Amino acid sequence: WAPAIGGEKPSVQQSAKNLPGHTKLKFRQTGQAAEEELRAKDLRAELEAKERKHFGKQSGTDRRWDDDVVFKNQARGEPKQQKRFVNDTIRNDFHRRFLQRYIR
Amino acid sequence: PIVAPVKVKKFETLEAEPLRTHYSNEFLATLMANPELVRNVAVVGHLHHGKTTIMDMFVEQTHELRKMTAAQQAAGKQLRFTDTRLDEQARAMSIKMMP
Amino acid sequence: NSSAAVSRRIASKWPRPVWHAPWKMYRVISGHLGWVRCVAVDPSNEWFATGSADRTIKIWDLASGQLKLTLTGHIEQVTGLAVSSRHPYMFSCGLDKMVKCWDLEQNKVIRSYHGHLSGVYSIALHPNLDVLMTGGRDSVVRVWDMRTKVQAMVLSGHDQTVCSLLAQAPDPQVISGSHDSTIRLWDLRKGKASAVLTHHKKSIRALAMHPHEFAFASASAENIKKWALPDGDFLHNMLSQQRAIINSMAINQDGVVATGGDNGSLWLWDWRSGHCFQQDETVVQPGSLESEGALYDMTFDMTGSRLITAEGDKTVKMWKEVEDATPETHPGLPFRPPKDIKRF
RNA sequence: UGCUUCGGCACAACUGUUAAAAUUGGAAAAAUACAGAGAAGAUUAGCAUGGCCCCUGCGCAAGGAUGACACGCAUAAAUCGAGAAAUGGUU
RNA sequence: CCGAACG
RNA sequence: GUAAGAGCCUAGCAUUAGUACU
Ligand SMILES: Nc1nc2c(ncn2[C@@H]2O[C@H](COP(=O)(O)OP(=O)(O)OP(=O)(O)O)[C@@H](O)[C@H]2O)c(=O)[nH]1
Ligand SMILES: [Mg+2]
Ligand SMILES: [Mg+2]
Ligand SMILES: [Mg+2]
Ligand SMILES: [Mg+2]
Ligand SMILES: [Mg+2]
Ligand SMILES: [Mg+2]
Repeated sequence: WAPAIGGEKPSVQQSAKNLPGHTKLKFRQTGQAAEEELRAKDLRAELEAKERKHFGKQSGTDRRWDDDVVFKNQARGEPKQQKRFVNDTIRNDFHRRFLQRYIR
Repeated sequence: PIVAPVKVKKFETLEAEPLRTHYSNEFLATLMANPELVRNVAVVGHLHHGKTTIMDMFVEQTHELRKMTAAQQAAGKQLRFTDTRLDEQARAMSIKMMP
Repeated sequence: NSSAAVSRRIASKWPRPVWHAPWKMYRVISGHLGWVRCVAVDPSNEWFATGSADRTIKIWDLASGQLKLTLTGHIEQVTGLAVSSRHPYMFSCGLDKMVKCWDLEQNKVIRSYHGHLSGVYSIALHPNLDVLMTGGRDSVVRVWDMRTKVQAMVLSGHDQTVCSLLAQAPDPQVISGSHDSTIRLWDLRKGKASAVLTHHKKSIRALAMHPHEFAFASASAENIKKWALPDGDFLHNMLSQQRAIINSMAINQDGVVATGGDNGSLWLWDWRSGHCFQQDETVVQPGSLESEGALYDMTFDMTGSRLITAEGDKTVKMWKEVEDATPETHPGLPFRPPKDIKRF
C-alpha cells in the first residue's frame, strides 16, 4: 500500500562488498566510439551502408510387398514446422516441445 | 567483447627511440658509404654455444645500456640483445636470426 | 496576460509546424521472453541494448537487428539501460533493486550500486561527470559515484516512484519526474530541488531533452508539456492529446518528438510547434493479447533516422523515416493553429 | 652544565579527561506471580510488507514463533433529501 | 576426500 | 506444552556542570 521512502559520526561498520575494487574507470579510447572520434564521421553513411548491405546480402539478388496395406501416403500432407515466435505462454513451440519432452 | 578493448598487440615489443651509442648517426652514415670499412658477418654455432651472448657483449661494449644491466642483475637474468622476441626470449633460444 | 489575451497572441503567432517525413515501421525483432522495457543505443550507433521482463539485456545489431549477445544478471525485470558515451560501460537498473555497471570489454557486471529500497525505475548518466542517477519506487534519486560505487547523494522530495530521469551538464543537472505528478529540477551541488513543477495531473512517466535546445518535454497520461531550462518555465502543451499513458518519449535533432503509449500508440510530433504529424497504433506480434501492447521505451539511434521501440508484446520494433517523402506527397496530419479562446 | 672580559651569559620552558573519590542517576538479569502464540474448522511450511521494535550474526547472508508488532474490534452515522400534505397565517 | 553454525 | 512479553522488589553504567545578599 505504501513503500518505504528512501531518504539519506559515520558508522565504522565496513561491508565486504564495500572494500576497494575496480578503483579506476575505463574511458573510451580511440577505437571505442570515443566522443571526439565520432564527431569526425558521418554515422548516417555507415548506418545506411550497413543497412543496405544487410538488406541486399540477405535478399541474395542483384504387385509389391505393400499390397495388403490399408493406408498409403499418410505422411504426405503433414505440416513442416517453422521458426516462428508465438507470444503465447502455453501455445508457443518451446512450450509444446517442453511438455512433449517432460511428460510421458 | 561488445566494446573491443584497444589492446597493445604484444608481438615483439621494442623501444620507442634510437638509443644512445658510443658513436653518432652520421658517423655510421659515413662508415657505410665506402665499401672498404664494412664487413658482413653471420654468426653461427650449435645450440646455446654462446652466439647470442657474444653479440650481446659487443652491444654492451659499444652502446649505452648500463642501467639496463642493473635491471638485468636485479631481476636475476642475463641480457639477450638479439633475442628480442619475448617468446624467443623465454626459451633461452635464438629462434630467428637478427642483424 | 490572460487566457484570452494569450489565446489571441497564440492564434496570431504560433510557430508553424516544420514538415517532417513520415516514419514507417520496417522491422520487428522477436526473442525477448518478457515485455521489452528499456532500450539504449551505443554511441557508435552500431548496436542497441534492450532490457526485459525476462530479466535479460540483449545486444542487437542496429543495422541487421541481429541478436549479438544476451546478458543475464538481473533477478527481476530490467527497467533502465544507459550506455556510457565516455566509458565502455552499460548501466542497468531493475525491479530487483539493483543497479549494475557492465564492462562491455568483459561483457560482465563489474560494479553494483546498492541502496535502492524498492525496484529501480529510471537511470541516467551524467554526461560530463562520472556519476549516475537512479530513481525508483522509494521516491528518491540516488546519485552514485561510478567508480567507488558510493551513493554520493540522495535527492529527496518526491513522494512516489521516480519514473523518469534526465541528466545534463548545465544546471539543473538532474531532472526527475515522478508518480506524485511533479517534476523536480535538482541542484546537484546542493542535493536540493531547484524547482518543483506541478503542472501535470498524472504521473510523469517520460522525460526527454531536446538534443540542442535548453528545454525538455515531460509526458503524462493527460498531457505532454514542454519546459524551458534552467528554471522550468512552462512553454506549452502539445497541440493534441494522445489519449494514452505515455511510457516513453524520444526527441530527435530534427525535432521529431516520438511519444509511445501504454496502449501501443506512437505519435510523432513537431517539436517547436507542438503539432502531431503522425499517429500510429502498434501491431502486436502473433500470439499477443492487444491488451499486451504497450510501448515501454523508445530511443532514436545516434543519427536520428531510426527509432527503436521496446514493446509489451516482447518485440523490438524499428522505425525509419520514409524520407523519400516530400511535403507534397506526405504532409501527414495537418495543422490548425490553436485558434480557440480557452482557460489555462 | 659549558663559556666565561669570572659580571654574568648561554642552555632548558607550563603535566594532568586533574580522584586513592564523591555523589550521581540508570540499567539488563533473577525469582515471583501474571499470563502464555499467524492464516481459514483442525494441524501445520513459510516468504514478505510497514517502522521512533528489536535480538543473534562479519554480514548488502541467514536466523530469531512466518522474530515480534500491526491485522480493524470496521459500536470507522461511509448519511439525507424528496414531496405531499397539510397545516398554519392572513385576508 | 575429511567440519562448524543456523534454520 | 512452547516461549514472548508487562510489571513488582531488590537490582553497579554513564557524568564533572551548577552552590551568591546594602
Ligand atoms: N659458462 C659460461 N656460460 C656461458 C657463457 N656465455 C654464455 N653462457 C651461457 O650459455 C647460455 C646459452 O648461450 P646463449 O647466449 O643462449 O647463446 P647461443 O649458443 O646462441 O644459444 P641459442 O640462442 O640457443 O642459439 C646462456 O644463457 C648463458 O648462461 C660463457 O662464456 N661461459
Ligand atoms: Mg517472512
Ligand atoms: Mg527472518
Ligand atoms: Mg516452526
Ligand atoms: Mg517478520
Ligand atoms: Mg528460511
Ligand atoms: Mg523457524
